[PDB]
Amino acid sequence: SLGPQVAEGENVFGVCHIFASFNDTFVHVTDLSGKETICRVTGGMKVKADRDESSPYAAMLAAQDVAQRCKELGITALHIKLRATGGNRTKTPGPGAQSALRALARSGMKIGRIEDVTPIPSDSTRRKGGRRGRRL
Amino acid sequence: VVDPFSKKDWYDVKAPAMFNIRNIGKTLVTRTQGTKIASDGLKGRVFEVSLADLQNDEVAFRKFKLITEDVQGKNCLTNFHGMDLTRDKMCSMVKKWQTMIEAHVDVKTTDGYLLRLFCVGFTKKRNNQIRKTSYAQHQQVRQIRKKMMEIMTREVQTNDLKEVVNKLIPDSIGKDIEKACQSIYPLHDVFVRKVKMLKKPKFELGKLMELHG
Amino acid sequence: TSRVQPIKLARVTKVLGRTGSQGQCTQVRVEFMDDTSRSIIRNVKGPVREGDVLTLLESEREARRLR
Amino acid sequence: TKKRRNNGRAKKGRGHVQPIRCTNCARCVPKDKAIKKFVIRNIVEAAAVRDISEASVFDAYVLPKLYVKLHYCVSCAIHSKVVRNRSREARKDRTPPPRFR
Amino acid sequence: PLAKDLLHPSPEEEKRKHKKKRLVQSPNSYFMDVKCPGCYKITTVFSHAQTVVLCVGCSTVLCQPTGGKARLTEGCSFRRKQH
Amino acid sequence: MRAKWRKKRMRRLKRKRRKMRQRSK
RNA sequence: GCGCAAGACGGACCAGAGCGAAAGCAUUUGCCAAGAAUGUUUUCAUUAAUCAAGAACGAAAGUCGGAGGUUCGAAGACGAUCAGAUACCGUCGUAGUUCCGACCAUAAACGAUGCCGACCGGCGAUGCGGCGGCGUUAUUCCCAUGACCCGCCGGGCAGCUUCCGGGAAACCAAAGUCUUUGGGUUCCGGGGGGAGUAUGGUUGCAAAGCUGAAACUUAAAGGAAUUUGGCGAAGGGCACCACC
Ligand SMILES: [Zn+2]
Repeated sequence: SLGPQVAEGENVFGVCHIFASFNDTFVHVTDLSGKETICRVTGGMKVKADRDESSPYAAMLAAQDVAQRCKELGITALHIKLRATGGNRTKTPGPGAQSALRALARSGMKIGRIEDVTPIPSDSTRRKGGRRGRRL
Repeated sequence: VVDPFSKKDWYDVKAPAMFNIRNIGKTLVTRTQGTKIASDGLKGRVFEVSLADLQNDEVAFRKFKLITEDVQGKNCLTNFHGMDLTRDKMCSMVKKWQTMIEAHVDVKTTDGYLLRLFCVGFTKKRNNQIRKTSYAQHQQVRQIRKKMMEIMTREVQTNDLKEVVNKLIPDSIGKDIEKACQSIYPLHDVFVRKVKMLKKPKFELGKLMELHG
Repeated sequence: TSRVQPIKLARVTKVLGRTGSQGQCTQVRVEFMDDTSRSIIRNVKGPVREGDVLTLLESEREARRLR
Repeated sequence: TKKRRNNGRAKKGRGHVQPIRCTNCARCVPKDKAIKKFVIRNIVEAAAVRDISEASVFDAYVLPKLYVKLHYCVSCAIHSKVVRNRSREARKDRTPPPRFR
Repeated sequence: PLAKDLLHPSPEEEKRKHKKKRLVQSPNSYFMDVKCPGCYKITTVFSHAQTVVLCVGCSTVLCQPTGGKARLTEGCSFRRKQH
Repeated sequence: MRAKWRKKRMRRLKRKRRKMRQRSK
């Protein structure tokens, strides 16, 4: 339950995935190999309202949950792996990833290499919708 | 309900002597319960790293795939599994009004290691140039691709994995590419974008020990 | 949420335009006298002359334009 | 009434090009007719860049960017105020607006 | 030009124009002769060969077929003949 | 009154007249 | 996060760029066949242009027979929106979407502009081939070679400007060289509906394609552009009969 790494010498380095669509925010953290996890949290955990599933406050609360879990487990340095939606739907992520990362940096953890792990296709199949589009 | 962190060990891995930095990170595997040994659970693992975490102070935008092979207690031994660049660098080097040349040869090494080396190339705009187009004809790209495939398959089929990796830690293949291809049309940006492994020989221990020293 | 906000003092030098939904929030540029390196922009309701000291209790976030 | 010098796209010797898909819409507008955008965005623009830099373990570490592009249908682009209409006397102005920041 | 005289302009004017737009009709290509540096016999060849040609005595090939004028073998002396 | 659905309905009544003339014997 | 399996597609590189008669065409490699342009002091010598009969090709959708059908998705099924939706929206969903055959020959298949040939201005670019001319790059001297630059030639998509000129004007370097009316030639239309309708012929398994009326009503139906409109159009300014 406790690690043998010393808090005075250096800091441990894990990786954490953030999946931030236009209506959902996932904050997941695993080990460096990615085989086993540490903890996970969604946007709609404590706020039971659906309308706050894509909000700065839900991402901030999720990052605070990861902050408390990693502080009681002893995980300090993280690599942020950002994913927008996955697939052929969109490419630009929403505003929840910004609030999640600034709340991770607000709590007191340390960060390393940050990059984008969005599953970009060469070109996928037909998009969900019609020829004329999703008009409304 | 109950936290399973009571059954949670703490192991460490060791980089081969082909790198410089020995320790790259830590893993958290569960305990051994006889019918569920944790030895095989450390086998199927791929570790994702960067270049500054393994070598000395230089530029660092490359990734290396590291897979474990054998464990004996409180340590792990890994080996080369693949190489890749940064997606940010790949999507930054794609310039408008410039062409891109790619090639691949499934080249086999001296031993049973079979790799799949990818390459990428962008042409160079001269300082004296006024025309903004700067494209190349199809036969020029074909001959450049033929030369690139021949040079890339020459440097791998003659040596083992360790020697071509030690040639791949600096830019030697790329330095050969902009040495040999500037005679037909000047190009400036060639990185080995991805190296994919397909098959391995029979598993042993002397090779695993000799990559670590 | 367990955050501490130290008492910091500000002094305005330049005033930007007046924003808001109905047009009452005033964008100002303050200058700290605890250090002469940090300047933050917020929303203030009331008359402010340039060169007047302003009261603050928390300072970590800037201000949006309207909403 | 004919409106423009061209047909409103980049088709002049082909007849047919490959169709693309919009981002906020899903219209199968052709590639030479649609509106493209090569936007560059940092991971942190101006919100907590100092908080990100001071939390970085590695000395002299620079944040990367996100080089992604979007395709717009015409109604989607005019609804998002991307393009704007103008008069007839200045309609033959292919030159883009100037870039400063 | 209004009173542009098309009777006899400068020869640069007929030089820059096309071979068929020229008011006196004459081509631009010519005949030439060239030898081998280690031989005695010298033969004549057209400016645009369109076939590979070797000098007589079957010693060394002379020209190469190109899209334009035929390029000569390196180290060969020649001069343009005219009449 | 546009031509497309007008032509479609009038083609439908054309087919109805065709089948009626076919089975009218 | 690691493997297995199937089907579809080849982004960014991709442009007012290329090719082809058009519909259309973008992973690398290997084979076959065709072709524009360029160059030519090579050959036949009027072989020429357009075309009723007749013929080839032809996006999607549609019908007949198959292995196999990821994703999307007519008709349909289930909920919210709505005074009322059997519409917009979401989740499933058959035929279809991909391949091999067998068919109809329809699009805004539009550059809403037939083909050939001659002529009348300029500017600066891009693509191909050829050509002349400073200077750089493939171990430091020469040669042609690939690239860079400065000019020329021919064909093609073109861009800007032009009291050449034309047009009712939008606009056009052709939509010009036209009452100062004649270069050759194929198709095609006389106010608007009825109506691309009924009949007849024709092709087709199948939908329909081609051909193509009459009676009666009608003085307007239409094209260009101007003036304040009127916009759940955009962008500025003002008012306590508006707001904070
Ligand atoms: Zn859109």
